[PDB]
Amino acid sequence: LKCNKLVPIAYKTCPEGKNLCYKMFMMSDLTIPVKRGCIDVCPKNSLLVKYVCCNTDRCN
Repeated sequence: LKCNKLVPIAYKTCPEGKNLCYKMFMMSDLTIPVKRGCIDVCPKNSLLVKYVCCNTDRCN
């Protein structure tokens, strides 16, 4: 699958081991992401940074 980067006008391929797309956020603004990439396994969320994984294409 493919995932978009911080700025959705540019995306890449979910690398070796990574296939799913994930979107991490910060306590600064969980309404808008800080990191955008792919991952193999969905990470846990935190009160500092959020994590949103999707098994879709360019979902992130």
